[PDB]
Amino acid sequence: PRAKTGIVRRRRHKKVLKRAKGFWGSRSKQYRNAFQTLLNAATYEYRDRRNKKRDFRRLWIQRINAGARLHGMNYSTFINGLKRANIDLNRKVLADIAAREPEAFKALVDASRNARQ
Amino acid sequence: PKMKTHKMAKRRIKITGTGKVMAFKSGKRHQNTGKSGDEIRGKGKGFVLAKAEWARMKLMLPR
Amino acid sequence: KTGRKMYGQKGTGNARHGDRSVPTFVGGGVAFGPKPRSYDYTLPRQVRQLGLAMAIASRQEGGKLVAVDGFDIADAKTKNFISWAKQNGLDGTEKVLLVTDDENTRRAARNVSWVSVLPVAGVNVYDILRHDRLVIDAAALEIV
Amino acid sequence: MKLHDLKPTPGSRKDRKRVGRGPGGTDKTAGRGHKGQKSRSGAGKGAFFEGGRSRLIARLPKRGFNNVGTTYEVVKLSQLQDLEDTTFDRDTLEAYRLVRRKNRPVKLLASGEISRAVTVHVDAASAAAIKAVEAAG
RNA sequence: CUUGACUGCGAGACUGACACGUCGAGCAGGGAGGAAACUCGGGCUUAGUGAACCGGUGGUACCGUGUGGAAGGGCCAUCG
RNA sequence: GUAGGGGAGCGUUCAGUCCGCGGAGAAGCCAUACCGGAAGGAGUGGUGGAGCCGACUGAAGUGCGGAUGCCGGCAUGAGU
RNA sequence: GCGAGAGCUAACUUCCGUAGCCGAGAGGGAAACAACCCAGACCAUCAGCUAAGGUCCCUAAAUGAUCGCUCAGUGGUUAA
RNA sequence: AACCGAACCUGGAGAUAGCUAGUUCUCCCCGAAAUGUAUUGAGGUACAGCCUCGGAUGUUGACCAUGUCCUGUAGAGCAC
RNA sequence: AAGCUACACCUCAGAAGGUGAGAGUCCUGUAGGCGAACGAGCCCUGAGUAGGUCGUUGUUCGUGAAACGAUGACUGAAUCCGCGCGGACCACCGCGCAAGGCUAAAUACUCCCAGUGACCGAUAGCGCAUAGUACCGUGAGGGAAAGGUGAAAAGAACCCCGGGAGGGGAGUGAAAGAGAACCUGAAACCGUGGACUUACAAGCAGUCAUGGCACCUUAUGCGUGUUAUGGCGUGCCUAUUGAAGCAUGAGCCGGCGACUUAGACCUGACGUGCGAGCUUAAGUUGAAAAACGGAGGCGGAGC
RNA sequence: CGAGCUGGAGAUACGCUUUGACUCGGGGAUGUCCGAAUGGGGAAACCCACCUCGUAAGAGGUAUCCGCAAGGAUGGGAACUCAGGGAACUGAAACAUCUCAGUACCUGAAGGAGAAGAAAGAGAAUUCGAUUCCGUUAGUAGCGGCGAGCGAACCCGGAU
Ligand SMILES: [Ca+2]
Ligand SMILES: [Ca+2]
Ligand SMILES: [Mg+2]
Ligand SMILES: [Mg+2]
Ligand SMILES: [Mg+2]
Ligand SMILES: [Mg+2]
Ligand SMILES: [Mg+2]
Ligand SMILES: [Mg+2]
Ligand SMILES: [Mg+2]
Ligand SMILES: [Mg+2]
Ligand SMILES: [Mg+2]
Ligand SMILES: [Mg+2]
Ligand SMILES: [Mg+2]
Ligand SMILES: [Mg+2]
Ligand SMILES: [Mg+2]
Ligand SMILES: [Mg+2]
Ligand SMILES: [Mg+2]
Ligand SMILES: [Mg+2]
Ligand SMILES: [Mg+2]
Ligand SMILES: [Mg+2]
Ligand SMILES: [Mg+2]
Ligand SMILES: [Mg+2]
Ligand SMILES: [Mg+2]
Ligand SMILES: [Mg+2]
Ligand SMILES: [Mg+2]
Ligand SMILES: [Mg+2]
Ligand SMILES: [Mg+2]
Ligand SMILES: [Mg+2]
Ligand SMILES: [Mg+2]
Ligand SMILES: [Mg+2]
Ligand SMILES: [Mg+2]
Ligand SMILES: [Mg+2]
Ligand SMILES: [Mg+2]
Ligand SMILES: [Mg+2]
Ligand SMILES: [Mg+2]
Ligand SMILES: [Mg+2]
Ligand SMILES: [Mg+2]
Ligand SMILES: [Mg+2]
Ligand SMILES: [Mg+2]
Ligand SMILES: [Mg+2]
Ligand SMILES: [Mg+2]
Ligand SMILES: [Mg+2]
Ligand SMILES: [Mg+2]
Ligand SMILES: [Mg+2]
Ligand SMILES: [Mg+2]
Ligand SMILES: [Mg+2]
Ligand SMILES: [Mg+2]
Ligand SMILES: [Mg+2]
Ligand SMILES: [Mg+2]
Ligand SMILES: [Mg+2]
Ligand SMILES: [Mg+2]
Ligand SMILES: [Mg+2]
Ligand SMILES: [Mg+2]
Ligand SMILES: [Mg+2]
Ligand SMILES: [Mg+2]
Ligand SMILES: [Mg+2]
Ligand SMILES: [Mg+2]
Ligand SMILES: [Mg+2]
Ligand SMILES: [Mg+2]
Ligand SMILES: [Mg+2]
Ligand SMILES: [Mg+2]
Ligand SMILES: [Mg+2]
Ligand SMILES: [Mg+2]
Ligand SMILES: [Mg+2]
Ligand SMILES: [Mg+2]
Ligand SMILES: [Mg+2]
Ligand SMILES: [Mg+2]
Ligand SMILES: [Mg+2]
Ligand SMILES: [Mg+2]
Ligand SMILES: [Mg+2]
Ligand SMILES: [Mg+2]
Ligand SMILES: [Mg+2]
Ligand SMILES: [Mg+2]
Ligand SMILES: [Mg+2]
Ligand SMILES: [Mg+2]
Ligand SMILES: [Mg+2]
Ligand SMILES: [Mg+2]
Ligand SMILES: [Mg+2]
Ligand SMILES: [Mg+2]
Ligand SMILES: [Mg+2]
Ligand SMILES: [Mg+2]
Ligand SMILES: [Mg+2]
Ligand SMILES: [Mg+2]
Ligand SMILES: [Mg+2]
Ligand SMILES: [Mg+2]
Ligand SMILES: [Mg+2]
Ligand SMILES: [Mg+2]
Ligand SMILES: [Mg+2]
Ligand SMILES: [Mg+2]
Ligand SMILES: [Mg+2]
Ligand SMILES: [Mg+2]
Ligand SMILES: [Mg+2]
Ligand SMILES: [Mg+2]
Ligand SMILES: [Mg+2]
Ligand SMILES: [Mg+2]
Ligand SMILES: [Mg+2]
Ligand SMILES: [Mg+2]
Ligand SMILES: [Mg+2]
Ligand SMILES: [Mg+2]
Ligand SMILES: [Mg+2]
Ligand SMILES: [Mg+2]
Ligand SMILES: [Mg+2]
Ligand SMILES: [Mg+2]
Ligand SMILES: [Mg+2]
Ligand SMILES: [Mg+2]
Repeated sequence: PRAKTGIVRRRRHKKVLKRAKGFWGSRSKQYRNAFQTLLNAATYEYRDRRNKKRDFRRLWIQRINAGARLHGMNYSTFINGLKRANIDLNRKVLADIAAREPEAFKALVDASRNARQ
Repeated sequence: PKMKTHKMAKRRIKITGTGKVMAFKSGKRHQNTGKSGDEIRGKGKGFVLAKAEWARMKLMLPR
Repeated sequence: KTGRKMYGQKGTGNARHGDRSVPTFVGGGVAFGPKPRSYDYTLPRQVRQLGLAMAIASRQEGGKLVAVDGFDIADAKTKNFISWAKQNGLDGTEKVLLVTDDENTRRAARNVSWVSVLPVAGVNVYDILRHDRLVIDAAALEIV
Repeated sequence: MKLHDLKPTPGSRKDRKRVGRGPGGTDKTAGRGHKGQKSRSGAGKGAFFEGGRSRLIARLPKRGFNNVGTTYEVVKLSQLQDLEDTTFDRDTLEAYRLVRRKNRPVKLLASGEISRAVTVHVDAASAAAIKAVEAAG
């Protein structure tokens, strides 16, 4: 019994090719560059996911001291003074509190400063 | 098929026993010898160790 | 069926190549193709006699009809074998294997789509196992 | 029984090694190692300096007796067994050779076996228990 | 003064991938020196060396092809 | 986690047995946002116009990105 | 890196010893950078703590507090 | 008879190739070596050494402490 | 209509092929039966020898203790109380009659024919779905690609633009979404139209994040397509101490393309049968099937 | 056999056929020229003759080697058989003996087969009983730079 490759290879190739949407040029049309681009793209997808965690970390922080200094203290002497205010621990995305309710972020500034005295 | 390597047979390598490979003791054949009388005698029958698997298939039918 | 040496070992600028008759060519020569061979091997005797015994045994859950003679077929005509079987629950919702001794009696129905004949000897751990029932008939082989 | 439902004993067939055929295992270089004389093959059980050549003490012939140790011989219950009955009753497979017996633990009751020759100390323990042994005159 | 510059052995260990190499108490046959205990199986020790194959010389009586021998071969010792 | 050893598996053709499907339309092809831990598998629609899926067992010419690999088609250089 | 020979107390030299790394090791730091510093990645999270290394703006985080020092851009290229 | 230190064709013939290149489905578990000897040996092999699988045994393994013996480097010294 | 359905029927015949799609009962056939004038076919018993020396050689026979047969050169016997051999050679003991011829069957092969296939099905299979052609060579010699309207030609009268080629209609046909560049018709490649986009931009071509604009058939969502902008980001393989490497390979896509087979062979793991015992080989007979066959092989005694 | 037929051929005209076509089975008879080629020559398929037949047109003969003579041979065959010749790459991890292997190849002869064949044998039982083939003996006995490696037979079981 002979068992030629037919239908198998086209199906595999077409699944690779379909992963290529708006890939530029022969990235979208030739199988070999499509598959090769996907190897490097693997690298990027995994690394980036882990990194995106750390990137939103950064955006968080960068808003929080901007509001903090608007109230006359930096990030450092703030997220300290909430933690030194101990039970105050809300921590996760204080960014949004600073970015939408300033009546609240002002009270948190007063709390941190009271804790540092 | 499968030959025995007849270089194994009347040469040292008795196959015999609990499956282990005896061989002889070698130096001072009939090449010249002054040398000691307690070595000229201690050349009777040795038995090798970590090569046996090679020796066996030289002669697995025990010729 | 092809030739020679093809051209320049070095210097043509084309790839290396040697003759037109190799598997890397789309010409000819399968590398590791089928060649004629035999697959038959002497299976040990104890196991095939145990096999047919187990096969007959497997039909004692629900199956295996009479080993004896039961031939009221008008010399040899299928419609009358169909009637004989139809009185035994062999209406042919189930394929059935028959074994016997009289050419006159198996000849009755070599045709019918359910049954197939085999003479005494020439039984088959596969045949009796692949039909849905066994009309053992021929009592001689059945008893010793 | 259902041929659909036949099933070989688990563990009685294992699959072949498909060497090549992926980076899911056994990639590129096959089972093989990389370079070296491992490639389209040859050369046997030979080290290609000096293969442990030890000297050769030699004598060509041999011819050995067929064995009947008498430890089975005593539980035998049947006694006075001439040995041409024995090859054609059990034991002593060899047609090309001659038969011999030998001491194995006990002897016990009487018997009389006509073997081609036997150990002298069988006569030390077959003659006791009132038994003859016929070397083939 | 004389040969222990011995025959049959080798419990145990050092050392080496092997194959080789090293040391050896003690047992037998027979010696040697000593009054004895005892020490002798080469040299204070560590270099002075070659596997295997094929053959020469001396013993032994194992093999020896129908049998009885012999040719030839094996074993022990040695030489190249 | 590289050579390497081990484990469990996906898909292709052929064969045996079963369950079936098909001109009110089969394989193949085409699109797709569903499913499975992966190999993959289904749903629906478009095309096609005569065969074919699923399950269990068996046997393999059984899985390609490379080989200045082969055959074929088509591009770049260029309206040069 | 440490301990040595060879070398010119040369070399991203060569040859041994020794530990660790790369080899097969992703992640953070060292501008970039196999080997150096921190640390060994089963999968997911728009949650929290630290290591090396950092906190003027590129660029996450003290234009931090207290004593001094250097007015050379020393910092940000050797010596007699 | 458009490539002559030995023509062309067909055959042995799938010459041989310790040398180059290539060797394709999937997830899971473990995970090396570039050392030592020998080699008409040095980019090749054989045996060790390091990996894995299965069986047996069953803490015999690992660091660390205490006890004990072995050593002639660092340093130092001038008694050879 | 052969499929579905409902009622029947044959079967020594339900093997198969054809027939507008899948037919036991429509055709050809099948089981079975018949079947030709000429037709093919089961006192003797071997001499230039036997034997020998020189060179050699064949069988396991490589000058080895090397017999025996074999001839190239030179020699050269004996008769039935005789002749050859039994692996230097001798005696004994055995086997056999050389130098004359013929001889069926069991064996091999496959140009040719039949049947069959866990054989191919258009880059496979023979080189050829036919061709030793075309084509290449002075020659010997080498050597291609090869396919498909439709059930049936009913193979497109007539009209329209065009010298034609080509097309558009009308017809036929189930279909012309089959029209003779005639089954399906992938991909690379070339175009036309549309959505979203792009003319201060530095770029292994992605990836992740967020805004914009479209869209709504596994689909109003943790959607789909496409964008702008930020962060991050050194092709793939091979070969390597070390590859984005200015080191190898590769224009692209399609298809072809590499760990196999064999043998009573060795050695292990797993599984089955029978177990102190297990098993057959060649073959014989039966084959829509397998039984028989102990010759022989492995354990069982070692040194 | 019992109505079609007129090759593939698909294109018409022309016919033929139930006093049997066409097709199938079996015989006859024609059979240009070359080709073993063979009357002589030759660059195959073309040139040139002679002798009897003899009315012509046409027919028949004319090579060599075997044999008195009949009658035979010459050439051609995919592979298979036997014979006369007889390699080398290769393996031996180099190479001389050795292997590859009496393999490939060339040549001769023959057939449906061929070869071989009726014991001055095998062989160690005073067993056997022409040859060939298969199984096993057995990789045993042996051969061998005693290296690489090569490798019987008898007994026994079968085909005949
Ligand atoms: Ca222009
Ligand atoms: Ca230009
Ligand atoms: Mg990234
Ligand atoms: Mg935080
Ligand atoms: Mg022995
Ligand atoms: Mg090029
Ligand atoms: Mg072919
Ligand atoms: Mg197999
Ligand atoms: Mg296998
Ligand atoms: Mg694996
Ligand atoms: Mg490689
Ligand atoms: Mg090769
Ligand atoms: Mg070999
Ligand atoms: Mg050497
Ligand atoms: Mg036995
Ligand atoms: Mg004294
Ligand atoms: Mg002593
Ligand atoms: Mg001698
Ligand atoms: Mg003798
Ligand atoms: Mg002698
Ligand atoms: Mg449909
Ligand atoms: Mg799909
Ligand atoms: Mg149709
Ligand atoms: Mg293949
Ligand atoms: Mg690859
Ligand atoms: Mg390619
Ligand atoms: Mg091309
Ligand atoms: Mg120096
Ligand atoms: Mg260096
Ligand atoms: Mg490496
Ligand atoms: Mg590491
Ligand atoms: Mg790193
Ligand atoms: Mg880094
Ligand atoms: Mg960085
Ligand atoms: Mg730097
Ligand atoms: Mg560096
Ligand atoms: Mg790295
Ligand atoms: Mg923190
Ligand atoms: Mg710190
Ligand atoms: Mg900042
Ligand atoms: Mg400051
Ligand atoms: Mg020229
Ligand atoms: Mg030319
Ligand atoms: Mg040349
Ligand atoms: Mg080649
Ligand atoms: Mg060859
Ligand atoms: Mg060579
Ligand atoms: Mg691990
Ligand atoms: Mg050494
Ligand atoms: Mg090396
Ligand atoms: Mg090893
Ligand atoms: Mg283990
Ligand atoms: Mg221990
Ligand atoms: Mg411990
Ligand atoms: Mg010092
Ligand atoms: Mg039909
Ligand atoms: Mg019907
Ligand atoms: Mg005569
Ligand atoms: Mg002669
Ligand atoms: Mg001679
Ligand atoms: Mg010789
Ligand atoms: Mg003689
Ligand atoms: Mg002779
Ligand atoms: Mg003799
Ligand atoms: Mg097929
Ligand atoms: Mg073809
Ligand atoms: Mg084609
Ligand atoms: Mg051809
Ligand atoms: Mg020409
Ligand atoms: Mg021509
Ligand atoms: Mg057609
Ligand atoms: Mg046209
Ligand atoms: Mg027209
Ligand atoms: Mg119509
Ligand atoms: Mg159209
Ligand atoms: Mg169409
Ligand atoms: Mg046209
Ligand atoms: Mg069709
Ligand atoms: Mg088409
Ligand atoms: Mg356009
Ligand atoms: Mg456009
Ligand atoms: Mg500008
Ligand atoms: Mg702009
Ligand atoms: Mg630009
Ligand atoms: Mg972007
Ligand atoms: Mg390099
Ligand atoms: Mg690099
Ligand atoms: Mg480049
Ligand atoms: Mg490159
Ligand atoms: Mg290179
Ligand atoms: Mg290039
Ligand atoms: Mg066997
Ligand atoms: Mg054989
Ligand atoms: Mg007719
Ligand atoms: Mg016609
Ligand atoms: Mg002529
Ligand atoms: Mg002629
Ligand atoms: Mg003539
Ligand atoms: Mg040569
Ligand atoms: Mg060689
Ligand atoms: Mg030679
Ligand atoms: Mg041949
Ligand atoms: Mg010939
Ligand atoms: Mg001939
Ligand atoms: Mg016989």
